[PDB]
Amino acid sequence: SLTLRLAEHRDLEAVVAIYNSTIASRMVTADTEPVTPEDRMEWFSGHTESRPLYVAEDENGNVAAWISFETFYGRPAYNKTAEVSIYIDEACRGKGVGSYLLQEALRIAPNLGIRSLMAFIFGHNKPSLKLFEKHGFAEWGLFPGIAEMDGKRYDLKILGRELSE
Repeated sequence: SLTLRLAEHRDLEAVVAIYNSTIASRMVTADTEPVTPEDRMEWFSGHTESRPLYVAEDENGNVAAWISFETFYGRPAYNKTAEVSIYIDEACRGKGVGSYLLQEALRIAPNLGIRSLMAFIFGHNKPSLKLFEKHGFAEWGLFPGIAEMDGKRYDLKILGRELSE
């Protein structure tokens, strides 16, 4: 099972570790090389009460995944628009974790005052694209080959959903 709670400083290590476990597959992150906790300390502390980072613990209390809400643009005009990022420990892939995490993210979002929620997913990540599309997200954009890794170009798709009635 999985239980969500607000992230804490001592979680940074596990959060980065999960992030790094996904780099190899080059299916969700824009990094080709593993990063260090120090390289992400800013991003980590950058979360707020309205745009938080949540971690999900397995039945053993170990952080197995996380959900991050981030600002779209540091401008009041975009205050009700946010990005949602979900990373799962590569070792937990293929267990239905994604579905549960997205559902929780969506339950939480409205209470954060978020009206429009967007997700940045690589064009070749069909599983993630299908998951979001089953939950009300539509493709709002496709930025062709703007990501380059291993000498290959990748497309970035932007999926969005308006939550507010």
